[PDB]
Amino acid sequence: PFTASAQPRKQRLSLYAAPLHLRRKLLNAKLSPELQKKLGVKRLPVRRGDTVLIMRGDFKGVTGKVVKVDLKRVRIFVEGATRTNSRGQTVYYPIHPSKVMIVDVDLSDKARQKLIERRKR
Amino acid sequence: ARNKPLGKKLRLAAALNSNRNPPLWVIAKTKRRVTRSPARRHWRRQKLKA
Amino acid sequence: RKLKPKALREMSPEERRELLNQLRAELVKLQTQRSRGFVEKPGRIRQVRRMIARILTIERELAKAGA
Amino acid sequence: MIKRFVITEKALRLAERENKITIIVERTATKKQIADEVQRLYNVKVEKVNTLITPRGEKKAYVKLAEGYSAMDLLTKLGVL
RNA sequence: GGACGGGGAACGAGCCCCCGCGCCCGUACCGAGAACCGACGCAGGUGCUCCUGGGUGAGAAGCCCAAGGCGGCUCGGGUGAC
RNA sequence: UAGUAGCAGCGAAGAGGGGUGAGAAGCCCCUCCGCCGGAAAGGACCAGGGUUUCCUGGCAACUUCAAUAGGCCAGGAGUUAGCCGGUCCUAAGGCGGGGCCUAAUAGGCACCCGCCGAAAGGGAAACGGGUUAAUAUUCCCGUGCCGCGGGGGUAGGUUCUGC
RNA sequence: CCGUGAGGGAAAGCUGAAAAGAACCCCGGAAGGGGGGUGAAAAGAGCCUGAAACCGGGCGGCUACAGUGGGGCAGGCCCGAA
RNA sequence: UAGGCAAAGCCGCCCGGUGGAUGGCUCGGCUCGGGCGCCGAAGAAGGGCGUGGCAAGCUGCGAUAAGCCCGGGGUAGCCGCAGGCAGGCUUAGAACCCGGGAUCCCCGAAUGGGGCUUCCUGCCGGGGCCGAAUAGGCCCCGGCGCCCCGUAAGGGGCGGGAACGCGGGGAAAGGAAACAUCUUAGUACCCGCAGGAAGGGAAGCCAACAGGGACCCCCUGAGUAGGGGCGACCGAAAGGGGGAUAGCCCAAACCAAAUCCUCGCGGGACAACCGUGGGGAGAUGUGGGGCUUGGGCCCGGGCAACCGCCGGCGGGCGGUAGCCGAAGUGGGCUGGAAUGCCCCGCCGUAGAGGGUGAUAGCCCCGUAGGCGAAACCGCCCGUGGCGGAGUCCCGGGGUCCCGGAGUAC
Ligand SMILES: [Mg+2]
Ligand SMILES: [Mg+2]
Ligand SMILES: [Mg+2]
Ligand SMILES: [Mg+2]
Ligand SMILES: [Mg+2]
Ligand SMILES: [Mg+2]
Ligand SMILES: [Mg+2]
Ligand SMILES: [Mg+2]
Ligand SMILES: [Mg+2]
Ligand SMILES: [Mg+2]
Ligand SMILES: [Mg+2]
Ligand SMILES: [Mg+2]
Ligand SMILES: [Mg+2]
Ligand SMILES: [Mg+2]
Ligand SMILES: [Mg+2]
Ligand SMILES: [Mg+2]
Ligand SMILES: [Mg+2]
Ligand SMILES: [Mg+2]
Ligand SMILES: [Mg+2]
Ligand SMILES: [Mg+2]
Ligand SMILES: [Mg+2]
Ligand SMILES: [Mg+2]
Ligand SMILES: [Mg+2]
Ligand SMILES: [Mg+2]
Ligand SMILES: [Mg+2]
Ligand SMILES: [Mg+2]
Ligand SMILES: [Mg+2]
Ligand SMILES: [Mg+2]
Ligand SMILES: [Mg+2]
Ligand SMILES: [Mg+2]
Ligand SMILES: [Mg+2]
Ligand SMILES: [Mg+2]
Repeated sequence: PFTASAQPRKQRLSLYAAPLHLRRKLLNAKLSPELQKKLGVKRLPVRRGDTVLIMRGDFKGVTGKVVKVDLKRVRIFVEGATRTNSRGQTVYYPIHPSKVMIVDVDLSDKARQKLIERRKR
Repeated sequence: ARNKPLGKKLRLAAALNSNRNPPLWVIAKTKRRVTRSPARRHWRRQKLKA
Repeated sequence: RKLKPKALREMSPEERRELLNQLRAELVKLQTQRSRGFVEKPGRIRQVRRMIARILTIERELAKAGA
Repeated sequence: MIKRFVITEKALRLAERENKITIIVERTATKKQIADEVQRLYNVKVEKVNTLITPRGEKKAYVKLAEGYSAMDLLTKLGVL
């Protein structure tokens, strides 16, 4: 459950050895001020189908849909944050979730609504 | 030997099954980090004590 | 889609036996292709094996429940 | 008890010329058990069973079917060919 | 295998015809001047352990030649001083 | 040191022509020349080795040189038994339980009981031909044998014994 | 992995923010080389930095009638931007 | 005469090749502190072999084989190390984590018997197959170890574990400037046997006429007394200060079967126990009584009697997953990219620490702080059920009986 130790070696070992259900917590991204008043929560784990605004990096200011989430890498792919390889294919830049802000929420999942009510309280 | 006991033969079978390098797709999957196997041996050089 | 443990429990023993026989035959055919180097659906052998394990698990539970 | 069929060049030649199917079975299976299993599963008659253990530790059985059943037809029916 | 004894049944053979069953493990290849041991594809050791045609000959000696194998005791060429 | 020593000595060695190939003294085919022939060499085979076997492909490394070769590398394949061996028996000997000994044991063993101990001793029964890239007394064809059990016939028996 | 065995036993970490892991053209039998690309940087998968010994090339000084290294003085050639 | 002018060779710098130092990094080590603490015939630990679509090793797993089922947590992704090619699984709730189950090859205490090959093989009982057969043969499943306890049914021991604990056997090297007594050392090591701790523990004590008051461990007494080729060297105890605190039973006197165990049936919180019947133990004494504030024995008085067995029900707390948790991603600059610089804000019970494209209180995880469990486990509290021969408290009387043997010596 992520160590309580203050030692950097144990903090990092917790991060790299975290099982999948803990790695989900690293997907949290801040909600936009508009969504914060509508939903009443400040953060949600990024989900495929959400729409995020990128706040840092080369694609800063680009808004797009999340197309894929990698729990192992703790990275997300966002429409628009792309480039082409030498063979002409379109590839996605892996963006850390702490660098994006969620501007539209995908709420078609009933299980996701339970998380919102828990944090709204 | 021509006349083998089965127990010895099955230990020889295990060594025969394990004597091979990692597949080429393993080399690709690990970015060339895994290229050798400790079970790789040559019948003339590394002797089993079977 | 794939047969869930709930649906397997509602089956009569005869249907479970017949399903088990089909899977073991399918596994024999698939392992033959694997030895020949080419498998039509490379992800299928794993699901057949776990399905067989599922049926055998429910079989043991149902016997124990009456025991 | 049957793990798979053998469909090599030698095995297919023995199917056509000698009415034999070649199978890999569990290493502890005996000729009696192999003959019973083949008859029960495939509804054929077994004339005799020859067995060997391969250098990779697997038991292989050359199973000769009686003179009313076709080894080639059985392999086709099973869809292993 | 035979004989010498004891007990039992009413059937019944070592002869002729006919029927059935025979599990399990080994089985490739080298077996050595490169597949064994000697750190080696090592002139050693293990195993020449067992077998071998014709001529000459006392000879399973040497020499020459079969059957059969080899030119892989895994550098090549030139020169023709010491 | 140094592009130096060694890659000689132990009684065989190559050559011509053709093919393959980017490339050939060296790989493949023929011809010529040689060595072994009671064998550093042909036939068989135990232990040991353990896939080195066979097929296809290959040449970064490996082979005292080269290589298109390979016991090397990659991919695939291959070992079929009532009668061949083990298995059975005991040998010299050994192990276990009991018992006796021991501070004690995983240490000892005269005793009792059991078992193990030979792929060269004893010991049931298979030979010839053909087949595969690679197995062959194992597969296939033909002709048999052994053990155990059964059916029929026969001799014989049915108080008593065959001639 | 070594020893029959009791036992004994190494070496070996690091692309990049992201594979964007090098398209395409020419040469080579091939490993590969040249051109041209990616990246802030080749950091090029033999991947951070990349010292010395050592070897190659360039440059400065010497070099076949003169016996070697170190120090001082005087001089020649060469460098002397910060 | 010197220069153009140069062989092989020498020195220095630059570039390149080789090499892998240095520097930075760190999911590794080490030391210290705290916790927690046994597993195995219900077949362990350890080992062999197998197991993935492409899979050699490691890791996991066991023919149901990187896995099967149920529940809780966790929601949208997943298919270990391990960044590839495929194909799938998953919103009918997966992956993942926690609890409980299932499966669990061969060898292994290994336990039918063997075992020169982790494999082979016997008998009995049941089942299947080949077969004309009910013969014969083959195969599958179960039982079959030794030594013991028990009337029997039944039950026990065996093997493992990093160190620690208890009993026994038991050196030398070295030191003494040689060396033998001695020391090293009751050490190394060996053999046996336990527990989560072990061992010790309740005065035939210590003291000195003043008094302590079971035991173990820590500090001291103390390198004191004492032992010793009185050499090297070895070495207490009582007492004092602390940690912690706890006291009882068997036998016997006296009574004499009033006793215990097991099974069937009825009752009884799934128990103890009660009623009844059978079996076993028991006069070579079960049981009652008794334990220095000695007891037995006799008389009287009193309940605050005393002593023991069961662990059901309710409640609480804790452990084994988790959930919530403040405050900038503000303007400009540099930059591939800011967490940096300049300017402006804000939180703080939170400025422990980590991550994020360079250095972040306010981007994210977290932190201060708060909450939480279907299931399993542990601790505490309240309540409940039951048994005994008054065994309990106080006084008097006793002068009779008991008070541990190859022991003390
Ligand atoms: Mg060798
Ligand atoms: Mg066989
Ligand atoms: Mg052969
Ligand atoms: Mg040689
Ligand atoms: Mg000839
Ligand atoms: Mg020469
Ligand atoms: Mg020379
Ligand atoms: Mg000669
Ligand atoms: Mg030659
Ligand atoms: Mg000759
Ligand atoms: Mg001769
Ligand atoms: Mg020979
Ligand atoms: Mg070959
Ligand atoms: Mg070949
Ligand atoms: Mg090979
Ligand atoms: Mg024997
Ligand atoms: Mg052959
Ligand atoms: Mg570098
Ligand atoms: Mg200057
Ligand atoms: Mg020069
Ligand atoms: Mg295990
Ligand atoms: Mg056994
Ligand atoms: Mg023990
Ligand atoms: Mg010392
Ligand atoms: Mg001394
Ligand atoms: Mg001395
Ligand atoms: Mg204690
Ligand atoms: Mg104790
Ligand atoms: Mg002492
Ligand atoms: Mg009594
Ligand atoms: Mg939170
Ligand atoms: Mg926060």
